[PDB]
Amino acid sequence: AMYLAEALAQRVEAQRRYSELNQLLLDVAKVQEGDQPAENPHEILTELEELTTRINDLVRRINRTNSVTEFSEGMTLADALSVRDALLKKRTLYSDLADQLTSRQDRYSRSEIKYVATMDAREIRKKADLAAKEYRQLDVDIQRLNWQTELQ
Amino acid sequence: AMYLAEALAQRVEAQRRYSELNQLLLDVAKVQEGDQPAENPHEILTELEELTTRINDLVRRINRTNSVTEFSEGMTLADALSVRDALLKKRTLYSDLADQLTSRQDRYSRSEIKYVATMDAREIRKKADLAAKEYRQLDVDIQRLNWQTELQ
Amino acid sequence: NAMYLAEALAQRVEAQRRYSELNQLLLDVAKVQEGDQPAENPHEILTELEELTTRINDLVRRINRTNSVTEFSEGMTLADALSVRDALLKKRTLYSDLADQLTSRQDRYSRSEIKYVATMDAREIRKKADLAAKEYRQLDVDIQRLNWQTELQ
Amino acid sequence: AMYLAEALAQRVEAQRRYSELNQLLLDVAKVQEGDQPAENPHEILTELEELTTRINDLVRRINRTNSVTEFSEGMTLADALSVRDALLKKRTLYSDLADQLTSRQDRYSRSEIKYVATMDAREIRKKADLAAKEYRQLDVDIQRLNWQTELQ
Amino acid sequence: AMYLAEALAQRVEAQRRYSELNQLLLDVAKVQEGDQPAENPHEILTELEELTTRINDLVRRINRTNSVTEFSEGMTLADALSVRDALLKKRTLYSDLADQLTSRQDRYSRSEIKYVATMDAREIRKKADLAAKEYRQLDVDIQRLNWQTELQ
Amino acid sequence: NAMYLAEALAQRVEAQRRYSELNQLLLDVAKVQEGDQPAENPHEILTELEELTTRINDLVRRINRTNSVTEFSEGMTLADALSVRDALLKKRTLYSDLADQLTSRQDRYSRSEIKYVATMDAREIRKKADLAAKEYRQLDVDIQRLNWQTELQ
Repeated sequence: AMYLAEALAQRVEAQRRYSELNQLLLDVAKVQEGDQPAENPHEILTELEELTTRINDLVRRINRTNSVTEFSEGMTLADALSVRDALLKKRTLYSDLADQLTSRQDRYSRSEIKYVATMDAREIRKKADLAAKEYRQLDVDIQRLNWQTELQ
Repeated sequence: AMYLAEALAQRVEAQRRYSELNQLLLDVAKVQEGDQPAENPHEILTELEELTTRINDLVRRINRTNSVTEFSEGMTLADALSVRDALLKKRTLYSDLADQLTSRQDRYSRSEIKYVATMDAREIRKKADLAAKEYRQLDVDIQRLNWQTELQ
Repeated sequence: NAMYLAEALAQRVEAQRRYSELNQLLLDVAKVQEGDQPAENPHEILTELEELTTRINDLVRRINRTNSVTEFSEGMTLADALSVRDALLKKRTLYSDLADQLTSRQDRYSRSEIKYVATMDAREIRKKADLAAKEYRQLDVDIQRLNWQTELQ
Repeated sequence: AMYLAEALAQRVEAQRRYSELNQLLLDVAKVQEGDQPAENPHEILTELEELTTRINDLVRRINRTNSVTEFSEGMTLADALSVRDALLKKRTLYSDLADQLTSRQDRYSRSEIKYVATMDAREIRKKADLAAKEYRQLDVDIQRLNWQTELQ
Repeated sequence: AMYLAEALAQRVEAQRRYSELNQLLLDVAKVQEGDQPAENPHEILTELEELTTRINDLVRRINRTNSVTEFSEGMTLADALSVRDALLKKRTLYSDLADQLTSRQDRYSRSEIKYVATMDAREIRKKADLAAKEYRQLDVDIQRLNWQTELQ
Repeated sequence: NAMYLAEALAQRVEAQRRYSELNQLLLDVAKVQEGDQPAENPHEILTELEELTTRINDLVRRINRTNSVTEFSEGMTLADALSVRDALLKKRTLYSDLADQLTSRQDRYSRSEIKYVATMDAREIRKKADLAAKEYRQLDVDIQRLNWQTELQ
């Protein structure tokens, strides 16, 4: 048992190993006629099935602690995690809108007519710049809590 | 307030609308000199920012209820949801492995190095067929609970 | 304002991102339709950037200082540990590439009628990688922890 | 033991050898039936693992001395090194901006939407020309110090 | 007046500026009807002609001092500079030869005319590895001398 | 054997040509049909080359020395004149490119309906080139002459 932050790291590593072992397995699922396989399939397969039951553990555990650890007044960490996702979705939105009012937009390859922004880019960028500050604050606050919380 | 199943539907619809309004906004964000907005950007933008705060509500709520309703002896619905994911990941695994063992590459010379199943496909398919039955049982059991549970 | 070294690393990252983004904007906006003005004011955007720069360069300098002054373990500064971590990655990458070159370059390999042979036990290489990987992750995590209980000098 | 400048050179050579041995190893990692290793893999592998622990030494040493040698009033050499990087980043910035203001793209009708400089390139080039002089001074001052400093 | 090392740096910068001004000039040499010179051609041209007479000075000076400064027993720095070039030419030679002996290209039938090394690559690599050590020593010794020598 | 500096310049050129050529041969011959021997013996060819190298490097060193020691004119070594000649070429190239960029980039230029304008009198530039060209040729010839009445140190 350990801190929730440590757990998030382990999950990541495991799913990486899984993805990698998963790859190996397939390559090694067919072999040069004459001989044997670089590693042993049946062995690699079990190595993987073991990661699986191991990963699935961290997830449920991580899940339970997220939804039980208090992040702030009336907000579980699970609640804050999803607000963070939403803030990103939101930042992406304004950023795309803005540079669509200016960037790939203010190209006029050859025309005898002008292009026009239907909204104020100056304003949109502000709205994005804001949603960005908020994301980063929340993210950092969460990373902090992650590192001072015991995995249930 | 309503049943958790109804909530899952609403989320889906909203994110679809969002994606769609998101699209519209961008198309409508430019123009040339003398046309008009075919729909009003600033209006569509607010329509969207309203979906956002709404979606984010259903999510937190859906989240909260998943992690609080009993699915079975010592298993929250949040716990069962992630097992279901794992079972899919797992079924995909065996299925790919299997049809990779029954994958041919026809060669033209008997004197050309053949590859051969390093494993018994019959066995793998069983393992997949099993992981598939399990997924479907869990999924159905979850769909049932979803429909007899009040969204917190 | 002063804070933890972890927070500082985050701020650097954000700033260089903004910089890269502002840098982009500036260029797009450096020419404009004959009639109008810039969607955003160049000279303004330029100063916004030159301000990030002197900011960023501050965090770096500070981050640098504290890395080379906080101790990570018996006779190892954090700067020392940071570079060991880099080396461990370099190392893990090495064995991983070598291994799947002993196995991968095998199956999508043949269409001819001679066998392909490996000049080393892939089983062994993978161990060596698997090891270098565990070590990376330990060090990384240990560093992330220290990062979060250290005041930026 | 030697001067910091000499150390910088050795690092560079080693990483070059490494990259080169790394290459060789891979080429030499396979074969068909009755060949031979152009050189011996297991040998080449150790040659490499030895460079690694060697390089990693110079780095740790170079690092230490950079962050301990005084470059000027209140500035370590490590501090100056990063200013130099920043000055380059900066010079690049103005140079790109400038020749993007003098980059020219020409139309067919005089009735075609022209973009035109949004800034006095004359000014930008000055700012670049300046950031360039500063880079070179710092760089030279650093190269100097590098050659009259004992590697810790 | 300064150290020969500083002079080498200045040459490099100048030829870079030259190349860059040279570029600008050409871009700015034309236009359609009612434009303007991003910068002033005739001005830029003189800026350049001034670098030229400046560069040509450093070269003549650098040249003189190289051929007058003693590098070692019976060797001017000019002599050492050309040995260093030769050592590089030489290192390149053996490196190319070697990885041309370990360059591998594989056939289909075992009944297909194989080429095989015509030399012990092991040996060639040694000869390269040696020519490489020698280059680096000389180079470093030269960089050193460069930094403790007054430009004539 | 000792000779005139001109002869030496010729020998350098020939040698580097042979070198380049031998260098080529070596590589082609570095692998051979499984059955046979090399059309020419590698190890032999390799030494032939290593011998040119120590030869060449001699002429260079010697040529170098004599260039920086024979006088070309009042206060100008031949090494000094050699580099002025390089500069004059660099210079001639400059004006020539600028000029035909003021004129050439004009005719194969248009398919549209706006005129192209030059920001400088091509007439003037060509003069400046034409001049730098005369100077190059004078210097070059003067050097070629000196080269032929000078003993290689």
